[PDB]
Amino acid sequence: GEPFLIGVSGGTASGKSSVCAKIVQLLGQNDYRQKQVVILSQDSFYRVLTSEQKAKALKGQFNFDHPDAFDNELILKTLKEITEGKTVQIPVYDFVSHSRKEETVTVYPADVVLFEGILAFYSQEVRDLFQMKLFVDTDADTRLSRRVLRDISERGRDLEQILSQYITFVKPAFEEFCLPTKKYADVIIPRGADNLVAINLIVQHIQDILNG
Amino acid sequence: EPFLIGVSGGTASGKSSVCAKIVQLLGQNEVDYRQKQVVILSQDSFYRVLTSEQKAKALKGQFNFDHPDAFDNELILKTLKEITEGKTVQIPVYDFVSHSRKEETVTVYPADVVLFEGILAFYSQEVRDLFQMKLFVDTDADTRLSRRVLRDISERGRDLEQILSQYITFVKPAFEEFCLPTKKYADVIIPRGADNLVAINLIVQHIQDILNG
Amino acid sequence: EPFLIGVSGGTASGKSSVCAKIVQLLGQNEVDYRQKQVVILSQDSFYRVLTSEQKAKALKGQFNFDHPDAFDNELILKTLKEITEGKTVQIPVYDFVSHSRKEETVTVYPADVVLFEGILAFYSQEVRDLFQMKLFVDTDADTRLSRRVLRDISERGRDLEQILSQYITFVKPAFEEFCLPTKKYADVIIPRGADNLVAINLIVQHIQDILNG
Amino acid sequence: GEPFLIGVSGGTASGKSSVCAKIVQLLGQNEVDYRQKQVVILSQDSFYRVLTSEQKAKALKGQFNFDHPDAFDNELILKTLKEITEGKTVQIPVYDFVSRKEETVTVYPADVVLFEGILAFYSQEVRDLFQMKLFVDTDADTRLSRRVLRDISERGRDLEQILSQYITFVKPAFEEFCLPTKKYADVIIPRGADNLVAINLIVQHIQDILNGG
Ligand SMILES: [N-]=[N+]=N[C@@H]1[C@H](O)[C@@H](CO)O[C@H]1n1ccc(N)nc1=O
Repeated sequence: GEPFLIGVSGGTASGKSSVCAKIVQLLGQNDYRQKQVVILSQDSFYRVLTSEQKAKALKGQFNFDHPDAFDNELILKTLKEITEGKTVQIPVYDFVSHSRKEETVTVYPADVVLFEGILAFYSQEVRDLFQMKLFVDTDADTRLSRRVLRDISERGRDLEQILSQYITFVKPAFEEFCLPTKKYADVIIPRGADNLVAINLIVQHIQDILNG
Repeated sequence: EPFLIGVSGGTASGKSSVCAKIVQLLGQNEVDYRQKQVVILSQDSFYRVLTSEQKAKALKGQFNFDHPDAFDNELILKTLKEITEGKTVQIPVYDFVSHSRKEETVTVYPADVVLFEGILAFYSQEVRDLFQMKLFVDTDADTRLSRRVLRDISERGRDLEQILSQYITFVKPAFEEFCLPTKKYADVIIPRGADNLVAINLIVQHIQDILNG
Repeated sequence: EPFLIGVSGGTASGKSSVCAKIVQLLGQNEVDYRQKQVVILSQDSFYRVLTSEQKAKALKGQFNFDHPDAFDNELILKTLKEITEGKTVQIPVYDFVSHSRKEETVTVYPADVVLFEGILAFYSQEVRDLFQMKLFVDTDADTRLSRRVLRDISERGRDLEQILSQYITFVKPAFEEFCLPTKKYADVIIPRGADNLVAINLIVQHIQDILNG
Repeated sequence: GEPFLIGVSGGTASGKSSVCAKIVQLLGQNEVDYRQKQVVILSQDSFYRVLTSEQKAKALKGQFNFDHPDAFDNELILKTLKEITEGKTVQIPVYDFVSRKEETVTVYPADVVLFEGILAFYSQEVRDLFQMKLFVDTDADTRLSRRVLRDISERGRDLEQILSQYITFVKPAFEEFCLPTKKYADVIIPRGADNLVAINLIVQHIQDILNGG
């Protein structure tokens, strides 16, 4: 009688977040005290940056897609206590100060927990905690065209800096760390959130876990 | 009414082992033949009857049994079309050595779930669009070939020299020219085949709800 | 006989930039312009002529200019195989925007080495055999797209949403279906494009050895 | 005056050794006496490690990955190649035993040196020593068939172990260590020894370096 962990990985702009968000919307799970399906984001677990790390982040020279940018120790400790059925405190990152807010999110033992992140399967110890591993596979240049429109129309970034960072940081980090972990996935979901047959296949299964 | 599921992938990817394990876990080897709710169809059954010009190239060894032309696309369509209507259809039996369909024919009663597996299940738009769920088994090209080699010595009596020369000349190009460009039509992708237990129970549990719905 | 070198690669992979560099390190830009030893023929010059019902599809942005059907294979084959025979040829001149086969032509005197660069330079079997050496520029799919986006915005005054929708709808499928499967036929693959000075000097120096005897 | 270092990498049975073997034969370099060769070939396999007793224990149990970067004397490769650029006569080991070597092989300062190995571009220090880097990119299932034949003919081991070792050790090492180093190549050579257009391209370049520019 433990929480069912489902790990979700894939490249940036592949549709991870929309896939998981569509699942819980489809179940209807959005009371936080009594919710049975919950979503954890790797983005919650960014390390606290030093003043040298803060300063390069302003000049765009920090690599937020590198595994060194994330608190693997915290992620493992948080996800182990979740499989042990405890309540855990999820950090709330303040990107302005590039540190953690003292205030923190409280998540209770849910029957199924979704953990989505680009490097979710990177660490083996974290990787063995997942009962089910899902990989959102969409084409490298399809993902790029999505990320470019997101960063301009939603975040208002400069086009050249977008593409320069993608080639310097995002692309290598995905090819060196993320994509090597595709083989660890039990089930591969192509094309992301538009793939409704795959989403409904996952949706029903979570209810069967919720039903019994 | 019946739920059709298309399974595809290259040879030795494990599609046949996937389906066999799926119906096995559903207890379908205990349900009687006329009462089976889950049935497995193979594209290998629908090989065309080869012409005497086709058989000439086959006996020589210049025929490609992984090419789209070697399969009876129209009969597959008609049969699968008639399956969806709840009609009982009759499945031909193919004699490989004679490249013709035997006078014997197999009966399949309408099951609630139908699994059709084959290297070219998704090649034709018309057959492709009859699958409510399309599964692809995505095993590495060198891993599959390793299984094929061990397979084609226990299954048949042939040289190592024979298997690889045939695979390089016939099986490899037909996979890449025809099978692989159809992976884009897959709804779900099952990496390693019957080895992937998580994926199988997920389809097994999905089929249970369909049966129990 | 003229030494024909066919250069292929996806869009924005750096084919033209490599071809322009090769002749620029050889010394043709500072030379008597008529009858250069080496000449670059771009496949874009040989676009097909039909544009009334196609112009109906083409004008709004509903046309695929990346499809092989849009390229005069027979003219390609005619001009190239005539160039091999040592003849002088006339090359069409085109407006990329207006679908214009201008009345004028560019007269190309026969050269010792001829570079033919195009996305589908290796597509048709007949034109492919005319090439002594076949080069392919293997720039990654997202790297090419980032180069492509920056070029169209700056050099063509075009906006992102149309550029990206044109690339996803048209450029991407045609490359994967037609251009990418012809990497099989390349003799030498050049990884990154026009910065790869080691591969450029290797081929620049090889041509010099053909020019020098 | 400093020797020209050419790095050749690529998977097992990609054709590395043959490409280097063919290129020196076409230059007639094995005709000359050992004391006055102008191009020489160095194999990464000659520089395997003398490994610790803890590493001996994993090796004796049949569970050591000889395709892993740790199994090669990175420091010996780096110093030997560096002393060759210093025009010094050097000494190379003979065959990782079946974890030591006895005699040595004298290698006098050659004008061009070909270093071939699955991980020749892996270490940045040794990778930065090559004035030209070539990658021989043969497909995975194609490279397997070549190797499973090569392993049977030259070694004689039974089939079930050759395939089991490739899937367990060779395949993962290639994709983790060799494959990521392809992006460092200056030129990619598609099929190996049979690619005589590319071979003759490289044979010609070395002939120019050997005399004049
Ligand atoms: N809300 N933040 N989302 C972000 C992305 O989702 C994460 C990438 O994985 O990190 C954050 N970044 C912030 C600022 C920046 N210049 N680059 C980043 O990447």
